[PDB]
Amino acid sequence: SALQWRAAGAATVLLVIVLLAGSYLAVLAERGAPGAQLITYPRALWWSVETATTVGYGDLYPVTLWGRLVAVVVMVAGITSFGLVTAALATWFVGQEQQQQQQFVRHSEKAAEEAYTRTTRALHERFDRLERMLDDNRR
Amino acid sequence: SALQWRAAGAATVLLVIVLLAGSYLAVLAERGAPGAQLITYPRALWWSVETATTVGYGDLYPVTLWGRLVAVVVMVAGITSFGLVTAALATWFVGQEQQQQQQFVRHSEKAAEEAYTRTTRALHERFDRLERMLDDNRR
Amino acid sequence: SALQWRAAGAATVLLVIVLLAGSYLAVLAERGAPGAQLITYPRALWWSVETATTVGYGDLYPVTLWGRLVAVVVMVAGITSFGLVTAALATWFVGQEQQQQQQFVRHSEKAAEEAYTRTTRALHERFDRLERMLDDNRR
Amino acid sequence: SALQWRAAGAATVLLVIVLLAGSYLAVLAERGAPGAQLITYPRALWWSVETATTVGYGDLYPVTLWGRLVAVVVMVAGITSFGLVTAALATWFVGQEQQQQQQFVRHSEKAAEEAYTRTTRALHERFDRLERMLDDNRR
Amino acid sequence: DIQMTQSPSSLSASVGDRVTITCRASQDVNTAVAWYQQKPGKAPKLLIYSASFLESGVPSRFSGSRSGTDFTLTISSLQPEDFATYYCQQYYSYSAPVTFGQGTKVEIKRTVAAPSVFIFPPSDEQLKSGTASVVCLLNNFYPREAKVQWKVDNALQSGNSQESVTEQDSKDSTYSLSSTLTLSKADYEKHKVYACEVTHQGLSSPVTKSFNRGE
Amino acid sequence: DIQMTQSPSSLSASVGDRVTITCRASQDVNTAVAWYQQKPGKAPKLLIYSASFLESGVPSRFSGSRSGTDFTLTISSLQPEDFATYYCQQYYSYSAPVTFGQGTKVEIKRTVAAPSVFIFPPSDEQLKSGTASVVCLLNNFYPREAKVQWKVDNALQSGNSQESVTEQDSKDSTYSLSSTLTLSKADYEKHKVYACEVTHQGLSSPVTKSFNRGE
Amino acid sequence: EVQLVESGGGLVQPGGSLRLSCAASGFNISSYSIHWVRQAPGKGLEWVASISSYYSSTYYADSVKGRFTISADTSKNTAYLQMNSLRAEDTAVYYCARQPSYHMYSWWVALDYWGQGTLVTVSSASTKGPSVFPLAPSSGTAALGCLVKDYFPEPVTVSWNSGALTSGVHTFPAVLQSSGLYSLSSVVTVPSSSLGTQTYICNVNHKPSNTKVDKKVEP
Amino acid sequence: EVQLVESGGGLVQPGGSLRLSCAASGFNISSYSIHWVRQAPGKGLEWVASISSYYSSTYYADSVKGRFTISADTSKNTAYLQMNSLRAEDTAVYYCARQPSYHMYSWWVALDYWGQGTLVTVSSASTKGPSVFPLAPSSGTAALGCLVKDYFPEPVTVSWNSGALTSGVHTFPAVLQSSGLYSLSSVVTVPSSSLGTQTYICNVNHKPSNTKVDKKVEP
Repeated sequence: SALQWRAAGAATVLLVIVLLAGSYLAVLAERGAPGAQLITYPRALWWSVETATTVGYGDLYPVTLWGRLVAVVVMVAGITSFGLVTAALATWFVGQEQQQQQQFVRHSEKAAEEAYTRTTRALHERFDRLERMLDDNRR
Repeated sequence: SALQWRAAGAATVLLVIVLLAGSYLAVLAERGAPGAQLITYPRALWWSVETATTVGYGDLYPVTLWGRLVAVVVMVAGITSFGLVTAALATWFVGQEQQQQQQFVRHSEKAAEEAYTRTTRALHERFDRLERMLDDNRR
Repeated sequence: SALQWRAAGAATVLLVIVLLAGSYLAVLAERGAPGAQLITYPRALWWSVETATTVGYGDLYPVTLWGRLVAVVVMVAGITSFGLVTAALATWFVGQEQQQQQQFVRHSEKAAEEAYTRTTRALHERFDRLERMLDDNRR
Repeated sequence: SALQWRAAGAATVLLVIVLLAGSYLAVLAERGAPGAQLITYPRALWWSVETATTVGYGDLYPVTLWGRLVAVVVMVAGITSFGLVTAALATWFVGQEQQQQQQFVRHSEKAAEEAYTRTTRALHERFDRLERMLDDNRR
Repeated sequence: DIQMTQSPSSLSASVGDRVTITCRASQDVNTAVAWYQQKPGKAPKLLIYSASFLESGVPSRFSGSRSGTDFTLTISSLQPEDFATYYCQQYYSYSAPVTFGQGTKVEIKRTVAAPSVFIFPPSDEQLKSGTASVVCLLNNFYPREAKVQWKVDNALQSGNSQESVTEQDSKDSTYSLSSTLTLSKADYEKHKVYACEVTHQGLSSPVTKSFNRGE
Repeated sequence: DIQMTQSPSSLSASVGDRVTITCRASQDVNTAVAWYQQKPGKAPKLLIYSASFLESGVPSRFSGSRSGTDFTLTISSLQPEDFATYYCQQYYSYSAPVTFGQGTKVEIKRTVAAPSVFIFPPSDEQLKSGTASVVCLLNNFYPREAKVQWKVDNALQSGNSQESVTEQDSKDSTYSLSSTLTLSKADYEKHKVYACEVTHQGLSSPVTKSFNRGE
Repeated sequence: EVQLVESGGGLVQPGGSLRLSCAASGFNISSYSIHWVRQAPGKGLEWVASISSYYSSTYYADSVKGRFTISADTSKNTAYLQMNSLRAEDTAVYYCARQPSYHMYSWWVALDYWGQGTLVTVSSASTKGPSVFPLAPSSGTAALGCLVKDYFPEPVTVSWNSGALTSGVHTFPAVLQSSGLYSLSSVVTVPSSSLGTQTYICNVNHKPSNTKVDKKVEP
Repeated sequence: EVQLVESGGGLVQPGGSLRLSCAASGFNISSYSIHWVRQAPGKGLEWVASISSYYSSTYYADSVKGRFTISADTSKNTAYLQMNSLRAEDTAVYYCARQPSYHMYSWWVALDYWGQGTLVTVSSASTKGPSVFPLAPSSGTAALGCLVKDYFPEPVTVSWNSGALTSGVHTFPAVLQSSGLYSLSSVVTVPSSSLGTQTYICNVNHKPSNTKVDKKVEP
């Protein structure tokens, strides 16, 4: 029910669909290419790992045509996860920085509220004065 | 479309100009170098893909002189694309946070200003008052 | 006490626990796998260096099962340390921007408040004035 | 021209000291290791390029001990220059955010200055009214 | 927060008299006191506003005075239609700023009268429900002092009769009392001679009306 | 921005007299008018402050009056040391509180006196520089009305003589006028008979002192 | 032609809510001040709250604080006294009047014009409809009338016949019974020749409970 | 023991700058108001600017606007009238006085105590020692004197022999010439037997020109 966990834990599960489509589609189109060890799915799993984070080792990789287009989709999702996990922690700590800002606004506000209206208190306070000075010195 | 797409979908098409210049100029300058398999353009296309994102596999690469200076230009564009996407997810998330800033300050200010205002009227009432405990009483 | 060096120089030391749990648990589970040069620890130290920053050379890497799950944990910390370093250059670059905010608002506010003030004194001087026209003229 | 180019163009020049201490120290400690082509400096220059950006191809790299600690220093500067080109741009666009902030304050101020002190204009106004109701009606 | 003490609660007097009501304040009002004459039923009417001058449509026989703190409404030549309740209000205070006093009710004092009695037997359809109600009526009399006692077969009844008097009349100035003797049909038939005893300020012989059930 | 009109510029009178100075305002001051007596040389002295009461150290012979707009300082039994200039100021306005009037200068009127004419030829060393200066002197006279005209070879000179009179004396009460006829040596030698014409309130025959250059 | 119009009073169990509306009609409440002055039932005059819509001000009596809320809308032309935690003592005749504000010399008249008021009845007691019984006369001077007897809450009207018998009519003040309902009789003296010649009916309208009742009256 | 002290007046070519200081000494200027009132040279009394340091207020005369700036520091105890574009008419005797502020009844005394004033001389004319010339007499009643005649700025003293010839001495008022310097003669009537018996000298000290001088009246 968290549009935070339904935003973060929903795009990280959609991230797993770029990890299950990368050792699944470019590992099948890699079972008979000149230099194919990305031929099985269980061994070609160390493939989309070095792709996303763009580690790029070299034990597993394609040389095919439609095994490359289903590869540039994997390294794109790696960067997509970086910005996400980057804005999920700049959310917590800045959520504590907007809290220190609440203490800031509540302290600068409660001091512009009670000490200020305190002025109208006396505004009437000097008005009640000549209201007296007049008909306390006349009638 | 929206300049966000003439900013993102316009720098992602300028990205392909760094993908079509990397398997095109360092693949030509790689057709006769001591260890050249980056000879053909269509096969050496998996070259500027492991450069930009800096995956770096190893099945395609140069050993030439002017095939290296036309390669450091590809990995520079890879990061340029990453800060760009990190700048456009802080352009629309902080455009929402912008909807926040505008809705907040305008409410606090218009409210505070009128709080001042009420303190003015406070006076009008008071002046007219005394203005009637005045000449009215005397004449 | 800096809480910026107990946050940055504290997760960069927890980063080393992912550089010491990467050339230590995926190098031990790599001493007898079909194609294992990630065997020795002192030699497989260049492994978790190309994993974190995701450089990814290829002269050191696993092919086992529990040598891969103890590898993906290494490239996660590399990114966890980059966002942290970012958080400590925006801690002292914005602490300067914080010197800005405090000097600006404390200047404009204390200045404006006293501008209100003067207006008030405008009143006092006036009330007192009227008082003198008052009581001190009738008696 | 402030501490932006002495911050950005000052840590990108300190970046070159990690590119010149990376094809210089890990290329000398690579002139006699079992599998050393990172021997020659002019050829082992494509080494610190795939390290920083963490591209990691594999045609150039060490297997030594003191040729690895003088290598992890190179990929560290690679990210440091990324957080730097991150601070240079945020400097530009927030230098325009502090410019729109200049327009914002001058419109918020000039509207709090002239239409405000305008109240004092009337404050005296109603005071001169009774100063006159009293001795215009009494003496 | 100013207070007010009018004076007095009510009074008696004939027409053509001179009536003066005095209401003292708990603090310095200067002259923001006002007078209102309310005729039972309708809303108050404005008489004097600066405690000094009168509304733009008031009888010239209404005068306002002031002793700094004490104000006094005065009616020279009291007419026959000035029979109302009077409220003294102030409007100087800054709890701001109505305050009225305990009002003065000016009723008129005429010659002693005698309660003109009539009795009413319980309606028939009122005995078609569960209870029967006998009811005496004094009609237009004056001193509102009247003691109407009941008697069921010449035996005095207690605590079952409720009384309510009209308000002094605008012309007659006469009070009319009403006595209501209620009893459950059962106990109403359990007897046969319902009488209504009426004593009064102007009654030589206590007028005693009464009826004979069913006949 | 209030204005002030004192009255009059100056006046004449003997000691023991009754002097009254009016002032009139351009607007409503209530009683923020003040009176000051200044004795040539020193600063002003405070006399009356509410236009009504006097400072805490003033001769009882100084009285203040008011006609709403017109104020009038009055000195009954004018003494022999009340010879000064008098300033009427106001402090009601909200410019600031200061505004003074054209002041009144109270000089004393005594018996006519004699005042002698004397002339002085240009000093020799004053002709050793570039200009020569002839100078008439009236010595102790009274009324300050005096018209000293010059004549170079019985021809009237114009606009080259500057006059300056002493202040009335503390004992003699006599005004002393001084005329100064300056002319460049060249034009001073261009003529030979320098005379000083003196007319006056008490001069039968206009005393005419004079001399010939180099005799 | 000025006048005021209170509206909204009604019946409400204790600690309930009510909104009275003082519809104005001769001036702009824009520059005037509206008072709410409630008389208790049969007790003296009491002020509740007031509002000067010209200054942005309001004022409530110390008798009511967190419960009432006089407010006003100038677009339409009415004041509203808002009652919230109605206590059993809040039952009364609610009037509303004006006083000029502090402007020229008009503020010195006091409440210049009041309206007729609405009745507010705060009580847990529920609505009831009693029945009118004929008070038959007997024997030039006859006395006959009606009786509106078990009814709640106040009040009821008693007219004769569409404005037919106006004089000799003494409708008494309602008097509460130990039951919890009000009772009242209206009597009228008429000549003895009209008992068989002229017809006598009493019109009764208890509007709080919705009962309309005419009642012929014979000897 | 109260008193005031003006200081700073001097000589300044037109459109120059000057700062006068009204050093106070008996009260705290904190709760008082300081006036600056300049009398012209030989003309009447004029008010310039004033300052109530208690309220945060100032007031200048309509005679001077963008040019003068009365201000005050309460830490030390002085008021300062600031002159900026001094015109040739700004030459005068500048005094400063007090008046209580608007507080109790004291404000009704107005300029209670003044100081002695400093002289402000605005003129392009430069400073000059006076040259005195002998005014030789001729023929019981003789008239002789001196003539301090091209000198600036004001003023000069003329005594006979250190307070010796005291009576019969009429030192006239300085009178400015079209040149830009002041001139004045001092004459003294003496008996005719003292011309050869008694010696007559005039002592002259211009002080602005740090020069003084005496001259014997040899016939």
